[PDB]
Amino acid sequence: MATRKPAFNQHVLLDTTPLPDSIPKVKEIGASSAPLLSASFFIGARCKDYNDDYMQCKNENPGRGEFECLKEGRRVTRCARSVLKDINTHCLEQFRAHWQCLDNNNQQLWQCRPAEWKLNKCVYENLKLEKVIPDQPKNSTPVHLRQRQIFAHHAIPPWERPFIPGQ
Amino acid sequence: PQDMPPPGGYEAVQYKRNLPSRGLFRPRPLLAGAAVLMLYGWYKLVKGIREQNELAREKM
Repeated sequence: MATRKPAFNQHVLLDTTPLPDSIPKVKEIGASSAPLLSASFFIGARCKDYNDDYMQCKNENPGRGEFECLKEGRRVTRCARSVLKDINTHCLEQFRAHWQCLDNNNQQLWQCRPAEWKLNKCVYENLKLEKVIPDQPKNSTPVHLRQRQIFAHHAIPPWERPFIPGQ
Repeated sequence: PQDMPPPGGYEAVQYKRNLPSRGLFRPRPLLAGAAVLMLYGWYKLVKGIREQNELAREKM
């Protein structure tokens, strides 16, 4: 269906026909927006190559990327699933803290820095997956590692510190 | 007797114009005051927007 923004939808159309058996099956990711968002940089850390490969596959086949990239689509779902399996087996309490804060704070990452710093540390010490943001200004501290947040509704306490690996 | 002035005479009363200048309305400190607020505000605005710009990078 079209990517147009609807303005007068009053109905939803579903189709129960499954995929043909010739296509290998896959378990869809069963994580909501807020957990996906707390785990996005972790998914980016592990699956960046497969994510890039999938997107490059589609760009190689313009107008045909839905089909004939399915096998690469399946890899991206399995890799992301491995990060949400590993996090849920090693950082569950800290994971739930961050995504529950995110869900309560308009999904704004700068509103939950103490919960993020706790999860960032735990994830790094069990999964060796580290958060990275390309091209942040080298003349300033990275915004996600700043002790004070200007746009934060509640001030970050001074006993909650950013997680810098190697310290 | 009759209503009369006091033997000395009533003391002098103020009638000449008295609208003394005050520093709260001189323009030079007011102009200096306004400039400092604007300068401080733009310092905070540069720091604010640059931070906001970095938050958009993380969100994207």
